[PDB]
Amino acid sequence: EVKLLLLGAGESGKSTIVKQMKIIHEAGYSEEECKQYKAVVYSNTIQSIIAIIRAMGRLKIDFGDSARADDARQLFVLAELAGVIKRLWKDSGVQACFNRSREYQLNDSAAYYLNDLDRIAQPNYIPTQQDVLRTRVKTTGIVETHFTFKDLHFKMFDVGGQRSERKKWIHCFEGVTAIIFCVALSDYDLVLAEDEEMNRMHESMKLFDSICNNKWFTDTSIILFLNKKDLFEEKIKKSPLTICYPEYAGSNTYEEAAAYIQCQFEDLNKRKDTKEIYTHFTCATDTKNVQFVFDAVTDVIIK
Amino acid sequence: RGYYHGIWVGE
Ligand SMILES: Nc1nc2c(ncn2[C@@H]2O[C@H](COP(=O)(O)OP(=O)(O)O)[C@@H](O)[C@H]2O)c(=O)[nH]1
Ligand code: ALF
Ligand SMILES: [Mg+2]
Repeated sequence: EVKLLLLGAGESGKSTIVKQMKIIHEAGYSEEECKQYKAVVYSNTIQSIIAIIRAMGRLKIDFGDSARADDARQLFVLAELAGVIKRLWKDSGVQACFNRSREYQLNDSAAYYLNDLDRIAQPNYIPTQQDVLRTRVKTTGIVETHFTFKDLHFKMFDVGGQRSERKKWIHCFEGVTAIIFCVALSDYDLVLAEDEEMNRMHESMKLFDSICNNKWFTDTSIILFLNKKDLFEEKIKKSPLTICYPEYAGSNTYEEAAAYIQCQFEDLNKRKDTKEIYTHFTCATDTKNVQFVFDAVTDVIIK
Repeated sequence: RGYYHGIWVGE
């Protein structure tokens, strides 16, 4: 028996890692399961394309084709709609505002789903597991989940990260064996939606610090997932780190940055001496990663 | 100010 807790700031991957704890250590998602997500899929997909639209009407961008302005007038109506969206997804234009997502709030899967629409409009569509992992739903108040692995009983707690939620965390603080803190690597240039004026990796650091170092967690295994490496690894190829860290003097490469960052985080340990941090680089959506890692992880706890 | 019980929640 085993209290596990997952923490992080908002949209860091937590709830996805919970999803796999389940595909991994159980059967995963069924059809009738897959199917109840159908509807999220679709939700997500709409709100994303819309937010891009919307966004253009602020950033003032211009569709590729004048033609697409009906298709847009008519997205809203509305909400054959796939047609619309497809069609828009592919305006040169809209894709410029999508490449600018960080001047706004767009979900992360926003392209995964959009880019795969033919596949999931066709009626009689059933989500896959990745389809399902890639979905978004805000976690609030806290969800417990059980499972046994390697012959422990894990009791897993899943919270929300927006700040507004952090409020209710303390009620889960007793008795904790392990924590997995998730950080979105790709956050290095985004600001917080609760607070446009905060960098998101900044806020994450703060928090980490406050957990890593919290007096309840002193005999707790602190595990840090840095995550979204997929996404990082792309970003990093065209947005620069100096944005989070204006003093980075390296080059911007997955390799070099990931590590700077690996680092800025690991140094907020105030007991580098007494207390170790066990850090992994993650893709919550990759099932094969995570499962890999979470083996690592447990065989640590075993301590 | 900023914290909630060791926890950083924001100003
Ligand atoms: N590409 C990618 N997407 C991810 C990863 N982790 C999470 N996501 C997507 O990010 C979103 C939010 O993570 P989420 O699970 O919701 O965590 P929670 O915010 O912390 O409750 C979901 O859409 C995830 O599908 C990742 O490593 N890589
Ligand atoms: F971290 Al919240 F959904 F984003 F769980
Ligand atoms: Mg969540």
